[PDB]
Amino acid sequence: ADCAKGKIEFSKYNEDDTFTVKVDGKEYWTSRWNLQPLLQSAQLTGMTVTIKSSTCESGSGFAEVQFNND
Amino acid sequence: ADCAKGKIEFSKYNEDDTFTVKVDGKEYWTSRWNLQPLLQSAQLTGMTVTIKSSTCESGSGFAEVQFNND
Amino acid sequence: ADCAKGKIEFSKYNEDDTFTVKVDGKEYWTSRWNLQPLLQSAQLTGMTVTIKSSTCESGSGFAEVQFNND
Amino acid sequence: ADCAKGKIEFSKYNEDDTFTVKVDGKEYWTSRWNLQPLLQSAQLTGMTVTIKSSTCESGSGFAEVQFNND
Amino acid sequence: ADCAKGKIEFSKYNEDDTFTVKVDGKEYWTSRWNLQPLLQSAQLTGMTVTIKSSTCESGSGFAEVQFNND
Amino acid sequence: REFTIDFSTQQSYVSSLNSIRTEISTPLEHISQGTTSVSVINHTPPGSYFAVDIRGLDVYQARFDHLRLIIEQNNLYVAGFVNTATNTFYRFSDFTHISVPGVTTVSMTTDSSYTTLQRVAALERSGMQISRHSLVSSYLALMEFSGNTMTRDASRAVLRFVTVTAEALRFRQIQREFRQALSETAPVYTMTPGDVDLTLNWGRISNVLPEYRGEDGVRVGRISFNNISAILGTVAVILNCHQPECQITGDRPVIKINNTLWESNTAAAFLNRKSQFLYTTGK
Ligand SMILES: Nc1ncnc2[nH]cnc12
Ligand code: NA
Ligand code: NA
Ligand code: NA
Ligand code: NA
Ligand code: NA
Repeated sequence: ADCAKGKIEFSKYNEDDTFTVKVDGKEYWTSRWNLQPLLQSAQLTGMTVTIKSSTCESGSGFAEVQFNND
Repeated sequence: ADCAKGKIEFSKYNEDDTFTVKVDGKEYWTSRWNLQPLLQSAQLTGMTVTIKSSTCESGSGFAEVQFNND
Repeated sequence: ADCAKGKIEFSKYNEDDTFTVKVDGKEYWTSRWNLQPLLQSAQLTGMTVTIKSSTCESGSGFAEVQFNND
Repeated sequence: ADCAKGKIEFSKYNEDDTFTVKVDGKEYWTSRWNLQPLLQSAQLTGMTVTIKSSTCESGSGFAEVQFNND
Repeated sequence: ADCAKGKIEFSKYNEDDTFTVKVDGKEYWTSRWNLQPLLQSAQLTGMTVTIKSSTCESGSGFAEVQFNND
Repeated sequence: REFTIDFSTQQSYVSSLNSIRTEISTPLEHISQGTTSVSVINHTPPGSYFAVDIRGLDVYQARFDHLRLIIEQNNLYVAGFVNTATNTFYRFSDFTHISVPGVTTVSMTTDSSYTTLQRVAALERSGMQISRHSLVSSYLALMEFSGNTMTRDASRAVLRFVTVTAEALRFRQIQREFRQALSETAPVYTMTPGDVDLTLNWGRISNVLPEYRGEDGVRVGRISFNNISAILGTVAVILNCHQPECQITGDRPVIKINNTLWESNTAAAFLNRKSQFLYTTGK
């Protein structure tokens, strides 16, 4: 399901090598390393991302994310 | 065959670590990891991409793609 | 805890495989290669980074850092 | 030999994971993984590159390329 | 030794997979894989890089490099 | 051509800078409001310079009036300074192509770069303080200066004067921040990291702004402008993109991404990473 859709408010590399992004007021983290620079590029460029997951609770994990330009 | 040629309408990192792009109205996915930054970059900079594949079924995989600034 | 917050003044890769960044007048280093492109991209795009560690002090290693466009 | 010097006219990720660039009207492919994003970035910014290889005919492989500021 | 401090005049991906940058009129190569995108990003943005190494003759290798904003 | 930059008051100072800008540059069609714009330096032959007579260090007094800066017109670089009392032009080493008639030219060993100046001055620009009092000190140091090699004090003086003349001409942000030091409360202007970053990106900014067409924002490296008032409030004069240069590499000034005009090189520099997992594991 679409957990959150919006611009990345902040991103954060974590000590366990996971990566967090805050989208539409909620934080989500992914353990997929490949997503780190892709999310950073999206954040830098103001892409609208849609965090997708079977669990949408803020602070939850994700590995599916869509990237849209304006 | 040229499956699709146009701008990337959206890209998406998938739970199975594949990466999907929608081009000229159709979605294609690739399991090649290095195509992830290449496709996101093309999407961000407005490159025309030509998805190529022996078969071009909608929602089909690809591992060949040409990138043009115009 | 938040160790330093600010744009990255310089980054440096050392022969001993540590990557230093200077933020808010203090140097911190990380050997997480995942953080190299993320930090350098933050540096060249002027992102505000917040270095975080269980304990903050000059010259300590870090593996948690938040990235903000401003 | 220096085979082609100029901007990348198009690039292409190939099914065999090699990567092709067209420079000075000739196509060249490389199996050096790292060159993929580097060549694509050169391509999007119009950076002049010099393809170096044992043979310079279109269709030749290369594992050496210089990124110029021309 | 303080080898060079200046902008990257050109960069080159070498056949042995090392990567060379020309700075202050001298060429320096590095086999440090992490440095490739970083050095190209420095070249792309005109960052002043400071290369230090045991030897500074053109053709020397290095691992230490600082990326400056000035 | 000669202009005076009068430091007597904020009004005289800003008026001085505006008059210079008007004469040496032309407003961009798309970044101009009233007579406040981002202007492109008019093309002049290389070697062309204009002189800046420093006045008003002591408010409205014809005192401390023997300092003239020689500014290369195409790039606004201070090529050196003239002590009009001794009729001597101290010229930086990288400006031997700038010839000034009628003065004795002392060709210096020191070049004009900030890397050099900050070293010789033992003064970093980030955090550098400039006040009316230190400009008077700077003036005295330059008038006392002699020789072909910059001293620490002459270098500190040049750093300060370059900031309040050339850098302020280029950036309305520095003009605005610094001018407070000219007020009667005589506060201190402290050059910020942001001010320093702006000055380090002048060429890059110059290459991008001519392409601006009302996009929501502009991103040039570490520099961000979110709207036109931000641009205007920050930049006043840019190089003519037809020492600083307009081009670093490549030939694409910009890329419009999500209605933000990006310096293409900046985008290229964070879009040149390969797959993260492959990057980190391929040690
Ligand atoms: N001497 C100088 N004049 C103007 N801008 C400068 N930037 C660095 N050195 C300078
Ligand atoms: Na979840
Ligand atoms: Na297919
Ligand atoms: Na005036
Ligand atoms: Na004019
Ligand atoms: Na450019």
